[PDB]
Amino acid sequence: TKGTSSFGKRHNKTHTLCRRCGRSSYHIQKSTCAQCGYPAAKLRSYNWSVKAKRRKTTGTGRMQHLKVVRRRFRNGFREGTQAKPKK
Amino acid sequence: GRKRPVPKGCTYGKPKSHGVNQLKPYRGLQSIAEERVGRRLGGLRVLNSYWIAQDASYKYFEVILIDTHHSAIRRDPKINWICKHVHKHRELRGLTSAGKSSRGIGKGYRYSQTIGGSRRAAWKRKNREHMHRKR
Amino acid sequence: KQNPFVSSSRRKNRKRHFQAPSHIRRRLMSAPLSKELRQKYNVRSMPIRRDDEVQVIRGHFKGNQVGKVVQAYRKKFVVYVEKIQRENANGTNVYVGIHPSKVLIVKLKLDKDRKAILERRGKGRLAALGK
Amino acid sequence: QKQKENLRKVFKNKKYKPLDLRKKKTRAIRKALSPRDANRKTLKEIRKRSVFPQRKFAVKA
Amino acid sequence: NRQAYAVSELAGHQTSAESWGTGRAVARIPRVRGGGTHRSGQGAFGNMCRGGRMFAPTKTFRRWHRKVNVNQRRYALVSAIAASGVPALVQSKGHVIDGVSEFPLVVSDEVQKVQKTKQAVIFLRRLKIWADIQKVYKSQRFRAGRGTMRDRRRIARRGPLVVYDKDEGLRKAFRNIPGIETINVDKLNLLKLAPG
Amino acid sequence: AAHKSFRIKQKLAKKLKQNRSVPQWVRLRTGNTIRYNAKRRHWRRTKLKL
RNA sequence: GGUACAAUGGUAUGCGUAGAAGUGUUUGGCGUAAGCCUGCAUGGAGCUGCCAUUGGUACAGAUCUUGGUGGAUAGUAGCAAAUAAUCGAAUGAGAGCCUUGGAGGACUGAAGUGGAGAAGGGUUUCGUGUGAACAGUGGUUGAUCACGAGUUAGUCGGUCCUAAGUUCAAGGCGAAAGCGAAAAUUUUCAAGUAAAACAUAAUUUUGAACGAAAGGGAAUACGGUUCCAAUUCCGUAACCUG
RNA sequence: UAAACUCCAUCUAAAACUAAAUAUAACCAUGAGACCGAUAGUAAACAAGUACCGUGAGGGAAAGUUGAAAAGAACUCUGAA
RNA sequence: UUAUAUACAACCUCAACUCAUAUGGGACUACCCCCUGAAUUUAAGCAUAUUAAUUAGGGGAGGAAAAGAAACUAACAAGGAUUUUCUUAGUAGCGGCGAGCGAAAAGAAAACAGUUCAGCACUAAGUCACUUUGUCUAUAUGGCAAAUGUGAGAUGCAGUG
RNA sequence: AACUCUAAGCGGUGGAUCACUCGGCUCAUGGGUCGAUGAAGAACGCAGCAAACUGUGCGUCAUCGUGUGAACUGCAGGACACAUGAACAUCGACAUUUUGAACGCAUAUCGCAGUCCAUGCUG
RNA sequence: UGCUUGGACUACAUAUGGUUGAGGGUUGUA
Repeated sequence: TKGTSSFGKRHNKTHTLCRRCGRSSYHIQKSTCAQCGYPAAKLRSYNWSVKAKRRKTTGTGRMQHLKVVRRRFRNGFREGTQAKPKK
Repeated sequence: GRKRPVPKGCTYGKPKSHGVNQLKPYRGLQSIAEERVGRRLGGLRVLNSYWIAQDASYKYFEVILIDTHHSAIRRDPKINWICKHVHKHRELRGLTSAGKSSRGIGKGYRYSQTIGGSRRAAWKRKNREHMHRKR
Repeated sequence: KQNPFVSSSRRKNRKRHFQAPSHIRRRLMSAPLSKELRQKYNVRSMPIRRDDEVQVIRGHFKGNQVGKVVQAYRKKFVVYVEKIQRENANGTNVYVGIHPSKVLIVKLKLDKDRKAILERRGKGRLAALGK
Repeated sequence: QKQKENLRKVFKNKKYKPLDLRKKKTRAIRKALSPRDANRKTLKEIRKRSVFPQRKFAVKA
Repeated sequence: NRQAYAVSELAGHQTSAESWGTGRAVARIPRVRGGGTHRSGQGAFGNMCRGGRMFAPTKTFRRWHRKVNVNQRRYALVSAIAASGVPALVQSKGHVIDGVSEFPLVVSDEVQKVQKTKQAVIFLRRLKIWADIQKVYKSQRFRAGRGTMRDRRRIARRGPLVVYDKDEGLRKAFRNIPGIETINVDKLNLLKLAPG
Repeated sequence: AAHKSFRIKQKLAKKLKQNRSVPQWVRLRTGNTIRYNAKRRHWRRTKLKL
């Protein structure tokens, strides 16, 4: 009974969702995400897995601020003025 | 020295690897001293450090540290170099006088192989394998 | 050709015009003027519009009859002209799309802006023939 | 923007304007020695500056 | 003039795939690990696998360029000027020259001042050089590659070469004619003087 | 479970609205390639792991 | 030495929507041979001979790799545990099912196959519609598919309290990360005042927080109501907290 | 080449700043190529780090092509279709 | 002051604040600096060696970084900060002297740019930060002056060097 | 016209071959720009009809100002809002939800506060 | 006062000032 019979006892969760990364990999008794290592100020990533880094790098999501800063660089980071009309 | 933090289930390897209790750091106690101040005080730059006493388990040091956003460190052009951004955490990069010595930086012959800079800049050069176009 | 910021790559030229936005796609939507409007305005081509009159040159409709356009359907790189048409199976008149390179503008719709292109595309022909 | 342009009229002439009526350039650029003293100089270097300028010359026979 | 090519250095090797060994009734190659995705457990890393690395990947440090002795590139330039006389040898690169006056064709320095392509083709018309340009237009084709997708679809074959001394206007004026190219005396490319 | 949290009920709600088909005008747009929905789940064949 | 494949440089005043590559073939051939040329048929936009230089350059095998397929086999594989259905009717294109309703024989036999919950699941619930696929037979039905809807609280729970324990707080330590520390660290580290006098004055340091939908812990019951919700809506009668 | 003598040369450690030539699988914008041509080239030409699997760390596909133009087969007959 | 019985002061060491003003964490990964540090492998075994002062782990920056104006070479007829390339050179050396490993000066290039402190018979704190008030003209962590208002400063600020 | 053998023709099954290529890869060039002024990332919302992707943040497939100067389109609906400007780019204005280094305390909770200013119901 | 609603604020470590202070830590006029 290592197999079929033992697997019906799976009804408690080892990992709920995670409050930084949104993956269901926050261990509840550890209180530690297995992915981003959440309650720890600094993200968890490693050089022995580049595929995992690839999956949550800058520009895997939205980049809601960075690519306004790229568009503002090319104009010399100008502020407080607007395009006067003509022509 | 540095007890090697292997788990008392000690170092697995070949017998040159087995040393635990007689090894020394590569950075000195004064190096590691102002390192421990630059972390805990991230809002200030470490300039230089200095021995003031010691006995048998604790050497200890003063550390001259500088509030780089003050309106008198920045407005005064002699000290004003370290208010720049290549001086953010210099003591964590080997750039104060104490961290500098561990690196092995000098002229000429005896201080040879860190000759491009770092020590690792020199292994990169000495092992650099130039395939040429015209070759 | 002599500019190093100009690509002769098949790839980058096909990509930069199928992915052209719909205001670069107006200048890509261009048609030659008639030899009387080429002679009246000193303007060779023009971006096509809606109420412009137009004659079809190449392809099955082949033209001597001028009709006006009703859609500059820039999304397909195609125009629809008022009597260039076709039937469904069930007798609905469908417009057949013609590319503007294979069409000939014989009467331009003019307002304050389509006139000012003519006083800009023609002024820059005497200023490019006197070189 | 009829009300932020009005606050920018009041927080003229005051030092310590709000952080929003204050020039978000980049974090690195806002800190990095405002050039009014990044290129101010010691009195020893202003005195080496005013006695031997780079002369303007040409060489051949 | 060649450029470097190579496959990516990490291609075929982006898999954590080890070998089921024996005796699992399937051959001993590195098979992809997990489950539920068509890709396990499928075959990785090999030249014979589908998605593996190629047999020995191409590297960017092939010797592409070459050192020729300088005296041996002077030998070849000289043997491409002594063959640009000899009308048995210009007549065997194609090259319509049965109305060309002399071998070598020397023309005035007044050709070095030709400033428009209209003037330039009359010079080639008047000197009976235009019959080799007309053979250039009849050779305009498309390549039968593969080169068509790699930016060399095509234009023609080669024509005359106008060695000049000074350039008052003639490299602009001869620029647009197919097959024609203009070259200085002191440089003299061998790649242009014995093409192919 | 019939006692859930507010945060599992909103992630369960979003996967519920995302379980529509493709509207059939979408296959009438020009040069369209979307045929079916490729991110349809059944509740009984693929589980959500939430 | 010769032959297949792909390229690059030259070359053939080469070939091609009057049909290129490819494929098919009892068209006719050539070559010792690898292979080649040719007709016709399909095909619809590109390709070949020569000189040089090449290269990811030639497959029957690797329990090779990916994909597809054949027998075995339309089957003596099989679809046989949990007793069992039958009559007639209606619907329908078609009915043994689940489709329905009627009658009837049976089983579970209440330690249930009955009625409710906790995990878990996540719309599966419900009404109407339904066509393929799915329900290893069928299907007019469906936990399928389309559309529309549905979950109501001061009293039921959570939330509050702590347990076992956990996370952090600078004694500390460590190159650091961080202790797979448990810090118990820590000058007044905590309280107190219808708040005072020759210190205002009496007192306390284990900081802090999390951790129980089964422990502790304020207050509600009935009758009615829906296609779908009810200690929640409706009516009625109470109760707790401030 | 260790040591002791007597020289000679040579620098001035135990504080500090400093452009340029140099590096660059990343980012912003470009140009190229004797590269690959959908079992190839990135794993990904496509709603691809997707679908999906694993408690988790992680594993991770397949899938491009009507025609020049939808002109995307009105209508009739047969059928429950 | 101080029989710890009235104050008063001033320092020095240390507190506290939702005080005024500010500063710092986190991200990326190609290059860069500081650390920590393997084993597969090869030596036809294997422990030193090798792999490698490298994969992995940790920390810190910039458009480059580090280095850098001699406690350097040489032994010359002498050269003259750093860094990069060529050569030196697979050399001198190092090594179960086995496997293997392995630089530098000079020479030739690219580029060139030099300096500042502490410490003396500087010989009137000759300096600085705030804050307020005049008053310039960015939407100024600015400009000048006034009060020299409050502080830093004689346990040493400026200038010279 | 049993079955079998072999050949071709026709139909199937299958998706090779060839020809395509808004994609990869490799080389080079120019440039130097994240974040406590809340980054990267996450989550959920947002369209007349939309699930994904793409875009965005209750001002929610957009956005001031500019540029250009008539579309957008699958279908409606309006464009009298060129002729005082569609759709696109561009972007300097305003803005940016819950989060997140994440900052009142927590968080398998949309849980519990404090201090303060206002309004909305007594007086 | 009274419940709701909206807004500003309330993390930590640090620098410089400000402000309140502790200490039979050195001292001083009495």
